[PDB]
This record gives sequence, structure tokens and C-alpha cells, in this order.
Amino acid sequence: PLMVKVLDAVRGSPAINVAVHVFRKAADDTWEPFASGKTSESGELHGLTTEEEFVEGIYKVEIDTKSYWKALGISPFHEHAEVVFTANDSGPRRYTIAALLSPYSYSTTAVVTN
Amino acid sequence: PLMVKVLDAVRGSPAINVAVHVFRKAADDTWEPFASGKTSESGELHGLTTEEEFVEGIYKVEIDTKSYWKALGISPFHEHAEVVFTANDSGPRRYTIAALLSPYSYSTTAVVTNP
Amino acid sequence: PLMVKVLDAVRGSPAINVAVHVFRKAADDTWEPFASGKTSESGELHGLTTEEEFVEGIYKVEIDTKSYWKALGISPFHEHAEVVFTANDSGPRRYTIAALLSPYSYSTTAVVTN
Amino acid sequence: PLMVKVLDAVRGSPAINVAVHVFRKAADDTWEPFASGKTSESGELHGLTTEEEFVEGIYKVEIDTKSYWKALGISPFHEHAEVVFTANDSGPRRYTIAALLSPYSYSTTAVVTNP
Ligand SMILES: *S(=O)(=O)c1cccc(-c2nnc(-c3cc(Cl)cc(Cl)c3)o2)c1
Ligand SMILES: *S(=O)(=O)c1cccc(-c2nnc(-c3cc(Cl)cc(Cl)c3)o2)c1
Repeated sequence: PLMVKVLDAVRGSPAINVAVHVFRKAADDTWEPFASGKTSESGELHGLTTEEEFVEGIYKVEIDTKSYWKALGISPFHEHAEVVFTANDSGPRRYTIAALLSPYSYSTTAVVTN
Repeated sequence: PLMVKVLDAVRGSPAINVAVHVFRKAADDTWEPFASGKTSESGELHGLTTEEEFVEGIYKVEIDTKSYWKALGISPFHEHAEVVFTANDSGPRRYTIAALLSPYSYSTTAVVTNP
Repeated sequence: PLMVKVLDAVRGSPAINVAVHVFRKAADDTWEPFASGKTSESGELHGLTTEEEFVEGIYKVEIDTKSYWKALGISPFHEHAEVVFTANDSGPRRYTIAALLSPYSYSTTAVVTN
Repeated sequence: PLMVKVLDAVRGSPAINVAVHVFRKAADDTWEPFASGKTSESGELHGLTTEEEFVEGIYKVEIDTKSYWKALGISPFHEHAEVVFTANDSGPRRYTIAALLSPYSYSTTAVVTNP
């Protein structure tokens, strides 16, 4: 139900071995750990959650861009990239969060399909 | 020292009346409110801080994209766009945070200059 | 060896049924038709060329964004999106040209892998 | 009436000294040279045309990204970034074409205003 895909705009490649942390917003407005992993050789992280666990709510996907750039010897601007959204059951069932990374910029889009 | 510029990729226009909240990470790891404002008719927000107040630290610029799209009667994907960065750690710099908004996507870039 | 992937930033979806034309730059600097098709239900167009036919050179991928937006009742800015690049044998073998579309903006990236 | 702004996503800076060529489609379908220039220290290019000369038509703004990245000693993916659009077909407008550059990617947006 939730996939993350990360691309590198400097090298023209998937962004491999990027740490990604997913959080769910709790009743008290704090961010509760939900899922995490490292992107694969294709820049993708699957297996984060199941349909049962992925209920409506506000989620935050934090992509550790700073460590990625540092490991390439590049000083980047951001601490991380955060993508914050509501999961809504009225919409399509599968969410892909995509991000395209540069040292001083990032872009993100959602592909929400059935 | 800190300016925010926001564009609308649907309209081909400045994104006007976008609320922006800036936070700074405190010594205890919480996000302290630092400044706020909203974008003008030109999509720009100036006057958030001063050179004196804009000390070294980790800053979070939260651009209230959902509120922007909902005020236009549109149901967008994201809650906000958050831009988190260390500032002024090699001395004072001027930062422009730019964002380009669509209902299911955004991009953001930084222009950092040494005065 | 060549794939095109097109996404819609307004609807959060693949951009389906988008016409895509690929051209190769000829010796006289004109653009010679090379391959074309329409993106699938996943926003992808595969089957454009083969390894034998896809030799080094300058290629142009023209994405008919204007017709896409018109069919959704949206007046867009661009006539099309053009992505122009050199295929180089020294680099990785598989080229994916990705584009993310909005009415007054587009972004494009290359994912070049082995 | 026509301005071009270019940013560098690697450096976090204006993209300076970027060559830009503008073409207009002629009645016979060829691309006629219309104007050209290069971006300033602020990444901006003004003075390409006048209200009188910038008539209705289909325009192509070619941003010479490869030449920019090669002048910096970098091997980029694209030859150029081309922005093709109909202009002034509901009367005169002011157009800003903005581009954000990385070695294997670019984005472009338009801001269109009615004076
Ligand atoms: S696919 O899942 O096989 C595939 C292959 C290559 C690239 C993609 C992809 N997904 N998102 C993007 C993208 C995101 C942004 Cl923010 C900007 C751009 Cl230009 C592309 O590319 C998917
Ligand atoms: S400038 O202040 O004259 C000026 C005018 C129009 C647009 C800009 C501008 N600033 N940033 C951007 C931009 C940001 C992103 Cl994330 C993506 C793109 Cl394509 C452009 O445009 C500045």
C-alpha cells in the first residue's frame, strides 16, 4: 500500500541505500514511528506496511538526504526531505511517494493508483 | 536574511496568501516557533527575521500548501511542504527558499548568498 | 534500451495515453523520426527501440503535453515538452526519461542504469 | 515582456552566464531566430524583446544547459532545455520562464501576468 522511490538528479540514477523513516501522527500531535528501511539498488523501498496496518491518518516520510550526499562527498543544503500527507480511503489504494534529489533542491510527487 | 518565494504550477502565477511558519530547533530538541507570515501578491515573503536574530541553528520552513489549495477549493495531497536546513554555521548568509506547488507535488530549492 | 515514464502532478497519477515522439538528429542537423507511441495505463512507453537500432547520437523525446491537458479540460502553457540528450556508449546501457507534468510547469530527469 | 531566470540546484545559486536563444515559428513552420542573450550574476536575462516586437506566435526558449555545465567542467545529460509555448494570443502578457538545473535533470515553470 505504501512505496517510496528516490532518484538522484546529479548522477542520473536511483538513490541507493538512502534511509527512510515513516511516522504516523498520534492523537497528541506527536510523530510515532511507523516503518523504516533503506532504499534498494533500484531506489525503492517496499514492504513498509500492510493494508491492515495502513489506516487513514497523517503520515510523514522522512528521507535522509544529508547522509546520502555526504557519502558522495557533496555538501547539501537540507537536513532531510519530509513528505507529510493524509492517507484517505475514499481515494485510490496504493501510494507511491517519489522524490528527486539534488544537493540544494528536491522535488516530490505522489502517484496514487488502484 | 531569509526570504520565501512560492509559485503555482497550475495557474502559472505567484502563489499568493500562502501561510509560512518558521521554527528553530532548541537545545532540548524541540521546534521553537521563530517567525511567520504570508506571501504577498508577488508570492514573496520578506521581513521574517533580522541578521541579529537569525543566528546559527537548524531551521524548519513550513509552507502551508494544504491551506493554500483548500482556500482555492482544491483537495491536495500534502499537508504542507517542510524545508529543514542548517543556517549560518559558517557565518551569516542570505537564504531564499523557493517552492513550486501542484496539488500532488512540490519542488523546493534554496539560493544561498554571502553578503 | 529506452523507456519513457510520464506522471501527472495535478491528479497524482500516471499520465495515460500521452503521445510521445522520438527523433534522432541527422547529419544535416534535421530531426528524423525514430520511434513513437502512447503511454500506457502506468504512464510508460516501452518498446521504442532495440539495442541494435539505438546507436550513439542526439535524440529528442517530444511529449504531447498540450493534448493531454486539453483532454482534461485544462488550458496549459506549453506546446509540448522536449527532452534532448546524447546517447553515449561509455555510460550505462538503459535510459529512462521521466517527466512530471503540471499545466504551467514540467520537470524531467534521466535514470541511466546497467 | 519576456524574462528568463535560471537557478543551479547543485550550488544553490543563480546559474550565471547561461546562454539563451529564443526562436519564433514562421508561417512556413521553420524556427526563426528571435532574440538571444545570457543570464547575469543574478541568473536573470532581461531585454530580449519589446512589447512591439513580441507579437502573437509560438516561441521556443532554448536554455543552453550543456554549455553551462561543460563551462563548469561537468558532463551533463541534456543538450539544452527547450520551453515551447504560444504567447500573446489573448493580447499582450508578460512572461517569466524559470528553470532549475541539475546535471541529469531540469524543471521549468512559467509565470504569466497581465499588465
Ligand atoms: S517506474 O516505477 O519504473 C519509474 C522509473 C523511473 C522513474 C520513475 C519516477 N517516479 N517518480 C519520478 C519523478 C519524480 C519527480 Cl519528483 C520528478 C521527476 Cl522529473 C520524476 O520518476 C518511476
Ligand atoms: S525573480 O525573483 O525575478 C524570479 C521570478 C520568477 C520566478 C523565480 C523563481 N524562483 N524559484 C523558482 C523555481 C523554483 C523551483 Cl523549486 C522550480 C522552478 Cl522551475 C523555479 O523560480 C524568481
